[PDB]
Amino acid sequence: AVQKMTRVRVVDNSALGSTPYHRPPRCIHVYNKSGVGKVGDQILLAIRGQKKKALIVGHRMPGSRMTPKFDSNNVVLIEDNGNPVGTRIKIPIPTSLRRREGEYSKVLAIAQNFV
Amino acid sequence: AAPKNRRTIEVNRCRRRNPQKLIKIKNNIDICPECGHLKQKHVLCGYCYEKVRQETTKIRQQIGAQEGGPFRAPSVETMVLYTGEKPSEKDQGKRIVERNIKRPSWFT
Amino acid sequence: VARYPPIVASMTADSKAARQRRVQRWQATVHAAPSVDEKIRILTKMQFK
Amino acid sequence: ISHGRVYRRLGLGPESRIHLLRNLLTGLVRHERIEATWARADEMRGYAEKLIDYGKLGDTNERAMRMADFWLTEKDLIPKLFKVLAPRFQGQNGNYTRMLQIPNRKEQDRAKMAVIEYKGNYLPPLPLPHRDSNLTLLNQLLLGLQQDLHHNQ
Amino acid sequence: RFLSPEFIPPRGRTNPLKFKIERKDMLDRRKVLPIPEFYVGSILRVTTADPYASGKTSQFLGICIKRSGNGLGATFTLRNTIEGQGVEICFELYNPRIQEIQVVKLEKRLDDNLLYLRDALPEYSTFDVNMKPVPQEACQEVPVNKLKVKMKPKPWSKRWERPNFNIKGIRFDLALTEEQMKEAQKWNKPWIEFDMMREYDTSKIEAALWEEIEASK
Amino acid sequence: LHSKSSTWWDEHLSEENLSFVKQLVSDENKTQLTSKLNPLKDEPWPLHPWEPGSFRVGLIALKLGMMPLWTKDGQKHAVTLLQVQDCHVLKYTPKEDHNGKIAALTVGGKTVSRFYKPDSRLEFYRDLGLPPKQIHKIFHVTDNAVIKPGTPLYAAHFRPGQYVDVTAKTIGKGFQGVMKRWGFKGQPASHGQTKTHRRPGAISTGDIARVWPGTKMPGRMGNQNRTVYGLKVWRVNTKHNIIYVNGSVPGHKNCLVKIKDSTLPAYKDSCKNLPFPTYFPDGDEEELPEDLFDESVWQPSEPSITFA
RNA sequence: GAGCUACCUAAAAACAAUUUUAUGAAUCAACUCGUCUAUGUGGCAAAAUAGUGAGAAGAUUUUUAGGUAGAGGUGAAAAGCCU
Ligand SMILES: [Mg+2]
Ligand SMILES: [Mg+2]
Ligand SMILES: [Mg+2]
Ligand SMILES: [Mg+2]
Ligand SMILES: [Mg+2]
Ligand SMILES: [Mg+2]
Ligand SMILES: [Mg+2]
Ligand SMILES: [Mg+2]
Ligand SMILES: [Mg+2]
Ligand SMILES: [Mg+2]
Ligand SMILES: [Mg+2]
Ligand SMILES: [Mg+2]
Ligand SMILES: [Mg+2]
Ligand SMILES: [Mg+2]
Ligand SMILES: [Mg+2]
Ligand SMILES: [Zn+2]
Repeated sequence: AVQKMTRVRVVDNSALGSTPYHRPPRCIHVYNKSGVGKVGDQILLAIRGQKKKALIVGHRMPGSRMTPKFDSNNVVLIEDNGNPVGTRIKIPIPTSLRRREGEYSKVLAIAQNFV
Repeated sequence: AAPKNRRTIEVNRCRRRNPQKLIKIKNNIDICPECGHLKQKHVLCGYCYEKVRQETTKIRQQIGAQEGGPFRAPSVETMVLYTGEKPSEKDQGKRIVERNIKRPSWFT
Repeated sequence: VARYPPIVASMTADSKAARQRRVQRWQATVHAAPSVDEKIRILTKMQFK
Repeated sequence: ISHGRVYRRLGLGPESRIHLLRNLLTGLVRHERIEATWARADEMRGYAEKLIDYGKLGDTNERAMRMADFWLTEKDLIPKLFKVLAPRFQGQNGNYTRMLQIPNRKEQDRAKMAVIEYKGNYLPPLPLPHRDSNLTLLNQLLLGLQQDLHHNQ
Repeated sequence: RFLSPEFIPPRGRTNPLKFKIERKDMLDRRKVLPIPEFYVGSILRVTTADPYASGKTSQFLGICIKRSGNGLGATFTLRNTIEGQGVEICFELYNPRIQEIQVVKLEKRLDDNLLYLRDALPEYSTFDVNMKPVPQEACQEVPVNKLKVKMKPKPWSKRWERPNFNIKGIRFDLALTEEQMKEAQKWNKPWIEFDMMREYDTSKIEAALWEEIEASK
Repeated sequence: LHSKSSTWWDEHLSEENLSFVKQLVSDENKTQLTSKLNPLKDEPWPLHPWEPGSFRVGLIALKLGMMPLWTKDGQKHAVTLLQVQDCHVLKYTPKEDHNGKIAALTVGGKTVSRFYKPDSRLEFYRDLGLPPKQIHKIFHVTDNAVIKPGTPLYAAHFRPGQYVDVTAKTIGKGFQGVMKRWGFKGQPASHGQTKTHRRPGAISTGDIARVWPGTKMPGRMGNQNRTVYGLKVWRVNTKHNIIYVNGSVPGHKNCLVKIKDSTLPAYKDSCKNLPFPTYFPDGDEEELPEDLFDESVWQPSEPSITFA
């Protein structure tokens, strides 16, 4: 459950998410009518003095049975047009992104591993 | 918050004589068959119970003298005998408490 | 093969038997003191009338 | 909202509750008949019944000895539990303790009082409530009804 | 005789009939799908069909860290680390889309709950995905793995050193000073283990169930 | 004393007759219940066909508990188990004598003891020839659907695929504050609040110089009759008379509930394909399977669901 | 009226352990004070309790007896203290 001011991990190969500038990116906004962000929910990110959109692909909060609970809050950086900023994702991504309402096919194309 | 007016005896009499504040009459009081004293149906007769414990204290007092000290409880069953009684074969190997008085009629 | 606990009084209870056991606990410290000075020190450190 | 909870709140806290109950249980085993407040006697009755079950397990059982050691503060009672009380209650599967309400306490707190004992003890019998005899008017009419139903199929 | 935990009824005011109805459905599923014996700490491989995909199943391998639930709702959680990312999935035993449950390695651990593995080093949670099952011996007891894991820096998901958790599978000496172990024991509640009214005896209940399960077979 | 005394059924019974009375009462319960097993052979009231706008009688059931249920699509549904125990029609009031708009039927369930009951209730049941029931409830039933009193009602009355309405008393939570009763926010824990954390704020405005009726205040919560609308029936167990109802039902386990066809507009006329007065096992035109299922439900013992 | 309090005179007392360039040094008890918060608000108390804090070999603290008196006394000045 990502909220405002939560520290999140950029699970991507994009330059902005690299370990330099150790300060973790923090959530500024959750694009939901509730402010709670779950898997598949977009958020606005404070990263390296920039404001960038990100998509939640994993979090530590328990979900419904038969679904993966991760050890970190993961996100992928998204361009304003909606194209992913990074070109590869190596960490496992839950398969539930496929069905839920939204535009997630672009991200799934980038990720080899699904869990 | 403090009272704005003195409360009249007319109002006060209605508060403290309301049926909710009265003592309820009890319908469970009965007379004991053996002793003829009063008791409640669901409660043990206090006169008859008074007899039992005072005999119990006499028995326990005798037990204390025999043991003579703390931490001397037997590892075998106990039995109480009154003057004019002798242990039976089944009574063998059981602590015997001796009472000067005769066997109470109710005690068997 | 039953290991019953020893029949001794409580160490901490408010009773005469319990206090006597606490007395023996203090006295054991004297029996276990190697030097004669410690035995006298333990035996006399508490002042009463 | 204390729905479904099976304990009274007694003493200075949960630990104090156990110790207050433990003291009553220790007295019950020694004397076999104890007076306490009705609520406290009811609280300790369950422990009194379960203690006999641990005694039945046997002298050699390690868990029984540890349980007996904790609950019986006066350690002379532990031999009594395993060698006196448990042998007495071998036939029964339960209901070892008898608890009855005694008239209220005459001590200005007017506490509701009870007497708790183990069955089969050596003390003078309590004045238990004796049901009516079959010779009473109502019983005879019912006895007549019973005979007819049994005899007539 | 290993009785699966779900069959044991929890104490309460519920009617026993509610459990008979649930058991009949549980046993019927066990005929279609065989649910193997396993314990917390054993490594399991579970095959499940994905509704998102079409007729395409998925396999997950991990160590079982918790068993919970009774009746048809029984669940178990198993953990693993994949490309350096820890993942846990909670599985419903009787979910119709579980194709198979395979006990890759049957073993028991010092504790019946291994949620502290989240705070332990990654090695203790990483398991090879393609590892083949190890043989098991019927004429034996279940091997009890007595490994005591090493924990990472003190900030943990829970205060495992605290007496309530009753953890016996952590190397506390390496991670905690003797004073900290002393300071923890202020939470000890020693009277808990000795009060006889908090113990639920299921021996007779477990016994009666065993023949009933066998009788239906 | 020449005064009133309290009595109970056991007061004057001896040990020997104490067991005899219990067996005697238990025996009579069995005889009376068996006598009512065959309604069709006991001068049943005329059977009428279903017509649009009809309302059937409902049942009273006991709340057993909950379990998970799965459908052929793999979705999991929490379901509550409702058991019909000794449900019988007791009293009928014609349209005029109850409410000009519709007639009423009283239905009771859950046989109870006869020892601690008022004589008026015992007299009512003696004429009806039934053992007493724990609860009576009233069902509005159209004239064509009226059923003779004393008729046993069974869980197969309802059928899977049917939506239903359940009403029961909610769990009683006692006296409660505004935070728990009405979801009030309360006050901050820190920053100087003086003995105000869970309190109501301002009751009203000062101008009216009074408190409005209906103002939300601390008070006893729960233990009120509530209804849940539009719960599907997933399956019925004929052997034990268990109805499987979607979702939650008001009340605690082992509590009696009232179950009747849903009054929601979408399910306006569902009685068309259900036993119109009720389901009569006595007729036994075809003996029903032990368990009845809804089509979507994935039955246990079926092959594992593969989304092919 | 200085048995409280302010200052002074005489005769006395107390300061563990641990470090230190050897001291109006450091850490921290006893002891002295009273920072911040909650409680209490006819209270346990006409100024307290519970925590949290400051000093703690010194311009330190404390005991006994004496002294200065209202147009006055005392004051590391708060116009503070003098039952
Ligand atoms: Mg209660
Ligand atoms: Mg946490
Ligand atoms: Mg649900
Ligand atoms: Mg309640
Ligand atoms: Mg709040
Ligand atoms: Mg507050
Ligand atoms: Mg007005
Ligand atoms: Mg002076
Ligand atoms: Mg010093
Ligand atoms: Mg200094
Ligand atoms: Mg300091
Ligand atoms: Mg300093
Ligand atoms: Mg000064
Ligand atoms: Mg100034
Ligand atoms: Mg000024
Ligand atoms: Zn009497």
